[PDB]
Parts: sequence; C-alpha cells; structure tokens
Amino acid sequence: MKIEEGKLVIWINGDKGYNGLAEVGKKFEKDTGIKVTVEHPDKLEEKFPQVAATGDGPDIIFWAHDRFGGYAQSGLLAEITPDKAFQDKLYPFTWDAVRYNGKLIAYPIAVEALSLIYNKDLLPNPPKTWEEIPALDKELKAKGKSALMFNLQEPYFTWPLIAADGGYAFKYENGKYDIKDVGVDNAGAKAGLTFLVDLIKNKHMNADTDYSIAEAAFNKGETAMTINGPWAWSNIDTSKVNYGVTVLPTFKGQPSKPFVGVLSAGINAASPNKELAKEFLENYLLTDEGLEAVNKDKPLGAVALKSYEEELAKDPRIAATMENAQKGEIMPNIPQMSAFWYAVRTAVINAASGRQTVDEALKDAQTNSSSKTKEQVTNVGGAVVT
Ligand SMILES: OC[C@H]1O[C@H](O[C@H]2[C@H](O)[C@@H](O)[C@@H](O)O[C@@H]2CO)[C@H](O)[C@@H](O)[C@@H]1O
Repeated sequence: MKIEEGKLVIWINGDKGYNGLAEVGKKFEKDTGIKVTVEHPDKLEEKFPQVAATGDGPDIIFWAHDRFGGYAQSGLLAEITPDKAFQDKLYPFTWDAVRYNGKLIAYPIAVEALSLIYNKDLLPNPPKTWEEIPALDKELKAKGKSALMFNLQEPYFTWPLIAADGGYAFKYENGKYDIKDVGVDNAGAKAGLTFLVDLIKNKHMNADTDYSIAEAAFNKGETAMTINGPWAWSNIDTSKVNYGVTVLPTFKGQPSKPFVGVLSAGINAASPNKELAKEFLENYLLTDEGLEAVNKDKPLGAVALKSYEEELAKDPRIAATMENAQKGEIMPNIPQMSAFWYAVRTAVINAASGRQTVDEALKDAQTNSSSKTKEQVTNVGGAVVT
C-alpha cells in the first residue's frame, strides 16, 4: 500500500556495489517491465525499523544478518519461501545465519570478515602481532608515515582485538544465547581495549579517525596498514597502492576474532511486491551473472552461492577473508544485538577519546548489553498526550 505496488525499491549501504546492483535491476526491468530503484541512504539500518514500523520503507533491505532478528521480532521482515532446489544452491551455514525462530527471514548473499590490508611498498612483510605495531609506527613516523589507520567510530573494526584474548558478546549454550552471560567487561575485553587506548595515547592512532579518513590515508599511501572488508578492495585497486590482504595480527598470542556477517536481503513485511522481490532475488541476483555484476562493482567477499564462490575462491584475498572468518565467530542475530552494538560503540569511542577509562566504559557496556530490552519501534512523531 504505502510502498508502491508494481515496482521494487531496494536499500543497500553506500560502501557496497549499489551501481552493480542497479545494473541487475535494469535487466529485470527490461525483461519484466518492473522498475527497480536502488538507494543507499545514510544510516539505513537505523532508518529502516523506524519507517517500516509504519508500513513504509524499501521493498528489500540489504544488511548483515545480525540486525535481522530484531527486525523480524518487530514484524518488519517477511518469511521467505525458497524451495528445496533453491536452498541447495547456497551453503547451509549461510541459511543458518538468516534463520530466526525456525523461519528463514532473508536471502543470504555473501560472507564478510575483516582482514589486515597492507601497502607492500612500505611494508613487504606485515606484522604478525599487535604488540609490534607501536615500534613499527615509531620507525615510520620518523620518515613521515604511519603504521596503521582504521575506523575507530564503529565497534565492528575494534571488535577483533577486544575478542582476541577472551571478550565475547553473548554466551551460546544449548540452543540459546544467554543474554545474562555477556563477555564485554572480562579480562580479555579489558586487555584488548586497553591496548587500543594505549595506541591512541602514545600517538600511534587518532581517536577521531573514521572510515573516510582511514580509507583516504591508506589509498594515498600515507599509512602502511588498514583494517577493512572486501568491499574496500575496489577503491584500493583504483589507487596507486600495491596492496596485500592477510590474517589479522595476533594479540597475546591469540588470533584476532572478527565478528563475521552474512550480507543478506530481507523483504519488508509491508511490501505488496513480495512475489516480485522473490523473483528478483532468486532468479536475477542470486545467479552467477547477478553476483558478478555486483562483485565487479565492489567485492562481496565469499558469496553464499556455491557455483559462483567456486570462481571467486581463486584469489588469495578471499583465502585471507576465509582464514579470518574461521578464526572469528558468526554474529548472533538475536534482537539484543542492537543493544550490544550501541553499548560497545559507546565504550570504544568514550575510552578512545578519554571521556571514560577502559574499566568504566566496559562496565557500562556490560550492563546495557545484558539488559533484556523491551524494544519498541515507535517514536515521538506518533505520540499523543492522554
Ligand atoms: O560497528 C557496529 C556495526 O557493525 C556491523 O556493521 C558492519 C557491517 O556488517 C558491514 O557489512 C559493513 O557495512 O561495516 C559495518 C560497520 O560500519 C553490524 O552489522 C551493525 O549492526 C553494527 O551496528
């Protein structure tokens, strides 16, 4: 109703291959007459639940699977209906990532994990440990370069270090995540965040560094290393930088443990075009030709579609992505994930900027993460005085 019948509107993050996705949309339109419009709103993962709560928003939303349990619990995502032959085309573990309360609530697209990206002309042998980074930066600074820059504003990028020596989100046991058993303020989490904060205090990193600042610096050759996902490789290809993609550094001898996302496509529960969305996703996007179009724009990572992953696997960068994914953990998709991420975002930004100590910051994050959230998608705009 509110979403227009007879067309598809799609939202996807602006760092992904939205132009390639639009090409698949234009093919669909040429074949079927059905217009497909791709948009990449800022903060789409916050906008979606707000507008979808009223029956508006896109027909299809692309995001990592971790947000989708919350959306489904709120009644905002449709159960999908792929048949067995279709399900056979994708890796079983990717279907598990989009299963919520026994139901499939999105189409898996690709497996995303962070890797260490390095400039082979500044650093032909990248460091195997976090511990050696301060000395490396000291050496490079004397010559007008830095060792490492990555996004310090989103906790996704610092999580691998927090988790390395023992940090965790929710304990999983016997078919359930226990929201009362959270691992954000244990000794391992404290050790990792303390190491990051010390890097900042010793002027090896800047607390204000964000995604754009880090990407620009790496791609200009000002910093020897960054931490990012497969989507970023396209812009580095364009840049003058000769780069490699490798395993994340260890911390206290333990592998960094990135939280692994499955980029997924959910169908708005209010869409009058659920059948059109199914046809588009199963018969146009999740094909070798469709994924190629998106992947050529911005790499997806290790795709869920078996036939195309076999092609993409011939690539040391994908081998590295998989190595890092296997050392980390697939994110939970439970509704509590939103609270978890907001809590850890606050702790990381506050500790990095010197607004809180590490102990103070993570104690707060532990409290909010483990608080069973009576969640609402209501807002002030619908409020009425009674
Ligand atoms: O930083 C917290 C943030 O992490 C994840 O978002 C990732 C996403 O998985 C990637 O596809 C890519 O877009 O980078 C994002 C971080 O900027 C979680 O998916 C998200 O819920 C969480 O807020």
